[PDB]
Amino acid sequence: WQPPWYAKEPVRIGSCKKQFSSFYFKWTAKKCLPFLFSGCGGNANRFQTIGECRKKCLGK
Repeated sequence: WQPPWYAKEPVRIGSCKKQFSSFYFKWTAKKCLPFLFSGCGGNANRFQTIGECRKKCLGK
């Protein structure tokens, strides 16, 4: 299995100043991992639940 392109982008908290419990694929660990998204300025490697991160980045 190879993950799609967005699951390999670097985690980016972004430019705003709130918090939003999120998950990203740490593609060199092949795990979904929690992180706090700021609310804006992120990238495509972000998911609200861990399942969605597993569905898309692991093919689950």
